[PDB]
Amino acid sequence: TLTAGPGVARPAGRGAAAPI
Amino acid sequence: VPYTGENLARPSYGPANPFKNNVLTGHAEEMYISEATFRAKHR
Amino acid sequence: DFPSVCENCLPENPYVKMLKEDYGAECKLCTRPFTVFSWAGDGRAHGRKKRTNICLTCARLKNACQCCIMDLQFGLPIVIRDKALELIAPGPQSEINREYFAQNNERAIEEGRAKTDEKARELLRRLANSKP
Amino acid sequence: RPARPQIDPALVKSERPPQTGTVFNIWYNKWSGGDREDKYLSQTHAKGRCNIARDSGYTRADSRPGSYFCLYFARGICPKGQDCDYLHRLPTIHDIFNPNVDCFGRDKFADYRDDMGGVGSFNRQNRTIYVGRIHVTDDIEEIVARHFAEWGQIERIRVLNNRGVAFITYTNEANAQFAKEAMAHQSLDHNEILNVRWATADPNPLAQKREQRRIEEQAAEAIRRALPAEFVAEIEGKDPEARKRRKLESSYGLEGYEAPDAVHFARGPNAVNPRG
Amino acid sequence: TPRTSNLKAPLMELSGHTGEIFTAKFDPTGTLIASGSMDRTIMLWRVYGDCENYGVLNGHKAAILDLQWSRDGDILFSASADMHLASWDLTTGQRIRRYIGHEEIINAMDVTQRGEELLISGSDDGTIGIWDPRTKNAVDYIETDFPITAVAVSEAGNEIYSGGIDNDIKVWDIRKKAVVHTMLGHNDTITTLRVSPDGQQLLSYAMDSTARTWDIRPFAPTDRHIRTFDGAPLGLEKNLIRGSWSKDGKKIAVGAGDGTVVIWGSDTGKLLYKLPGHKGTVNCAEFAPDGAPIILSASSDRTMLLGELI
Amino acid sequence: PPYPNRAGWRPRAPEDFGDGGAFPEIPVAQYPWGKNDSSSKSNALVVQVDSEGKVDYTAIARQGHSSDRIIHASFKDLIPLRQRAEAGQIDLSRPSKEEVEATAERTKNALAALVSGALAAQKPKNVQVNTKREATFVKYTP
Amino acid sequence: DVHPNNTQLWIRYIEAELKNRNINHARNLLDRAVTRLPRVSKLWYKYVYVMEMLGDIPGTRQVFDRWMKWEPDEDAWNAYIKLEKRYGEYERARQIFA
Amino acid sequence: MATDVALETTMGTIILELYNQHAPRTCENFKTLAARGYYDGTIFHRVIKDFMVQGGDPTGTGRGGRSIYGDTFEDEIHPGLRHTGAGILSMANAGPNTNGSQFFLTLAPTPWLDGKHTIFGRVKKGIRVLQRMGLVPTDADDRPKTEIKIIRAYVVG
Amino acid sequence: GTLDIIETEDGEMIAVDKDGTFFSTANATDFAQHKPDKAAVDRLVADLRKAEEA
Ligand SMILES: [Zn+2]
Ligand SMILES: [Zn+2]
Repeated sequence: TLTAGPGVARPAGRGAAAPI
Repeated sequence: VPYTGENLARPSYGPANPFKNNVLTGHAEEMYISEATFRAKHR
Repeated sequence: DFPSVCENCLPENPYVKMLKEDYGAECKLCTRPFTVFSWAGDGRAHGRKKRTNICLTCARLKNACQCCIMDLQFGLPIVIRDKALELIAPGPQSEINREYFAQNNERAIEEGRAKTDEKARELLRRLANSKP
Repeated sequence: RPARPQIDPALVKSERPPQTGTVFNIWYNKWSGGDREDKYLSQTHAKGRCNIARDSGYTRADSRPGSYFCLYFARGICPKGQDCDYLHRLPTIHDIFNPNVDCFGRDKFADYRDDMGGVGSFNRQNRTIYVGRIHVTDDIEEIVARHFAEWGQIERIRVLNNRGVAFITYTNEANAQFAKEAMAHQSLDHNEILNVRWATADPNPLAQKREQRRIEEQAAEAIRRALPAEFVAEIEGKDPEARKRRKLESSYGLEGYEAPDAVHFARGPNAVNPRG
Repeated sequence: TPRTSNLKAPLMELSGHTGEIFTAKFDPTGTLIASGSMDRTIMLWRVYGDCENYGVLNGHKAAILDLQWSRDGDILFSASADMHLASWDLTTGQRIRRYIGHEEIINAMDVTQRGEELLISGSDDGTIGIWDPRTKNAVDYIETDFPITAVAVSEAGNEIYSGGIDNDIKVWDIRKKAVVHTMLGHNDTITTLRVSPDGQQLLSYAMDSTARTWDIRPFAPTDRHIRTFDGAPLGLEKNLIRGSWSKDGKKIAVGAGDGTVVIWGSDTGKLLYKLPGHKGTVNCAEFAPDGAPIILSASSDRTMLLGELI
Repeated sequence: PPYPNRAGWRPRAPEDFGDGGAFPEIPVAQYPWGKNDSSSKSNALVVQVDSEGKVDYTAIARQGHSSDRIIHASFKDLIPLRQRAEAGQIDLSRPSKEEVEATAERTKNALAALVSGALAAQKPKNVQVNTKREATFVKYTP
Repeated sequence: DVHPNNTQLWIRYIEAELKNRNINHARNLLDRAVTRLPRVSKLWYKYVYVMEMLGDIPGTRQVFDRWMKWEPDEDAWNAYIKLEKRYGEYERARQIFA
Repeated sequence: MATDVALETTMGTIILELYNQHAPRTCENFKTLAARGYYDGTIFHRVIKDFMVQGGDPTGTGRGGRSIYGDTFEDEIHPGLRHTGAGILSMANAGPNTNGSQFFLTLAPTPWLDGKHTIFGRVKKGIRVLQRMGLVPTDADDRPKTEIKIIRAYVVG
Repeated sequence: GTLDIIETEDGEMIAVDKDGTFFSTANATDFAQHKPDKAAVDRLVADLRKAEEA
């Protein structure tokens, strides 16, 4: 009886590189 | 991915200009923190 | 979606509580309704809630803080700046011309299309060798 | 000393104005009906005069820095005194306020009115007030001088007795507004109602030149505070030591170079300068 | 080399939590994802294919702060700040039972992957509870004098890896109910202790922004400390950052408070990756247990980033 | 003066530079073409240069426009595409199903936002109160 | 703004700024005019005539070069050739015939 | 003696002299990278008017750069060589002893790079081309908005 | 530096244009800086007044 929740999956990008 | 760690760990060559924010006064980016942490530091 | 407010105005605490109201007030310069950002103060003696007073278009064109309306570089009242450093931006101030100019500037900035210290140095050169 | 209440609370309340009309408009709170020309010529004497010597004193706002002054103290009508939330004292030359607000904690408009009165404007730095409706006598200068040295720190006191109108130029925004709202419909020695408005700019070329010179010296003061003193001296070009320091520093070898101002007088994170 | 895996996109952003995510774990066959979050909810996703949220588990009365899978991947194990443990069934989406006996907030727990089934809960009253996943009562509990924020089960199934605010990893024995020995050396509050897959190294990140790898092997010198990796500063919040190992035990992935997940090489201490993509602190950084280059980073942006390591 | 003997001899004119390029082994203020000392903020457009190294007068046609705007400003834009000397092989094919679907999703998102705003305009909810007020935290580095 | 492609309005604004010796203003106007309306011969003629009356023969040559870039009618090439024959660079006029 | 190289570009051609007996390491590196076709088809990734034109990255982003002596090598600052004026070559290095392959062709006298940036070359033929390279429209990152490409770079004889 | 003076084998001065920007100010930035003469400005202005008067 596993009901389907409100989650969604969207491909995205990891954004700008960060300095160390 | 833009490689792994080699191009993240190096400086851009050349000297800078002898001569990027978004707000006029400074830089502001959105963030998510717990409201309890904010309340603790505010108090 | 964030005010351009100098550290003179943002009260004391690095952790600040700020309220936002869409169309909360009219701009004091261009008289068009804008988003008001009102914060708290360094004292619970008069709950004035020091707020923004000019819109981000008028904040950006005249380059001044939204709350206190003085310059971001030098900290001058904006007429002192535009009269001593001279030129830069006169800005219309009439009835319909005011909102016309603001409307066109916002329309340009939204559609993508678009040396203060140099004139400060030139001001220093006009004043250093001056004589009444 | 503690601040003294000026009027007992029994006199002041929220009363309806005089019935100058047939029906009271309760939205606009104005007496509609009747003539409209009679209201335009209906000035009245004030209901009290403040004196700083016998009435100023400590209040809750005096212990609070960054507060605002009491407008109802300036008119001499604040009826509580020590327990008023705003300052009860004359502003100094150090009581500097932001251009958005006047000294009384009221919003400050972008242009003046038709009758050049009210709060003020942040589109023109105005330290000069018009004081008209002065009964013509021979000693107008003396009485104006004493009654305006009462209210602060003056720089110019132009008076024109032939028709009896005065221009008073203070030194501060706060003192100018305090003198404006303190003498609003206040009495002179003669039983008259004064007309203390803001003053339109004088067409006298000298006054325009010196107000301009005040604008550039204020800008220069802020710039010299913002810039390093080394930069100010090295640009100023009056000390021969400053000139030869400028040559040697903006040489970097290569005799006869004299680096551009955009590079020599450049402030940045890395920069090429002593910085600071 | 664009993409070498079985995901339908090089990055996927799993969203749908209305509150901060604190943990996220993989099914030990690398096929199912469970994320528990402060909106008191466990969201259950697929990792391969279109990746639908197939399930939601409700029943905790407060914030969820851990969950492990079973041997097969049929029973979930949730610790929550309502002072409770819970065992959940994934055939029906219901709850099997709740485990009661702690008096303060529960920060850690561990299931024995092989050996005999035990749940190991560290809780802020100062207790380490050993539970059997068939009876709600505690089989045993070990008393300390400090809160416990980190817990791991040994390979041999009798040693317990506690980490408290007393700044040192403690290895206890279940039978004698006493500490065997303490690997000290950390300066701040311990957050994660994850054993190496082969079973000879222990990862440990603490509030001092340093992640150290220690020895597990019975033959070791006095100082069992192998290495002190650095390069993942901790942010404003004092969250319990959860690191993990790769399948081959070569890569160390720990989240950081700037939204970036930092991967070092466990062999030498070289920063392999510093992957951005999050706004708030990254709470749970995990590898795929199957050995694929899949990495997951669940952060308190209410989000999870499922990405690749090419 | 060829290599490597220019010591003592200082160039005084751009013809003394050969064809140009300042000599690095003579310490002196060298300018291979001329002096740009100070221009008093001359408000003219900066004369830029096109791809082949010539003056570009399309900077008057493109003024007041964004950089991604298509503006025909030269005679080359009047030539039929086959007869231009740039290329001869052009793919006159519609976008593939993936990128048509991506455009559909982006346009549908934007138009759905405008639909929602318009539906709030044409019939607003009776109360304009949103009591489910969530905070928004902003990291501000001035 | 209301009438962008009107040649009479363009010429009126150029001549109104030429009668008051605003030469730099009027040359900006003429560049904008022959940018907006590249196939109107009157604006190009006015720009070459203004440049020749100001004494800048290299300016007249550069304006004619831009016009010849635009491939105009026969009268424009003829005018350019008559210019170079007036000033005597016959080899330049030969190149223009080429 | 001086050795000549030929940077053929879209906006013109440049013929450069390089000093073998002043800075042998860097100029010999320039020969070896020019003769192999490493600069062929590259992009002048940074142009800043009145200052500098930097280029040499095969990716054209100012990050990488390969020399035949590994990845990096040392610096040679001869006191006789300076940053006298326009049209002078330099190694665009990160810090001390960080010379790679992207080079630095200056546009103005900048005598503050001495002691940090080595000097190894100068331009013979093509200097109005360098003026035009300084006059190209840029972005806020000061990459050229057009395509400045180094098609060819050969030793003249 | 724009014009180069050469002496040929016949023995005469020949000026060779390194650029092509001698006779025309196109492909030359200096066209932005030219100032027309006051006499020519007066001549053009007076011609405009004559056309207006006619
Ligand atoms: Zn405005
Ligand atoms: Zn402010």
